[PDB]
Amino acid sequence: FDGGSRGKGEHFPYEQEIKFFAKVVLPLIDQYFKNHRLYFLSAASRPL
Repeated sequence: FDGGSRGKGEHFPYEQEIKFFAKVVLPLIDQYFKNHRLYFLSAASRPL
């Protein structure tokens, strides 16, 4: 869609899918990694 968007195809075929991205995946990433800040930092090396 780097080429589709500047082309004739403005009626975006996958609008629901990219809305799912921009309204679920990004905020779930945000909240997941704010709750589990140091979990992925923790490696049984004494973080957490």
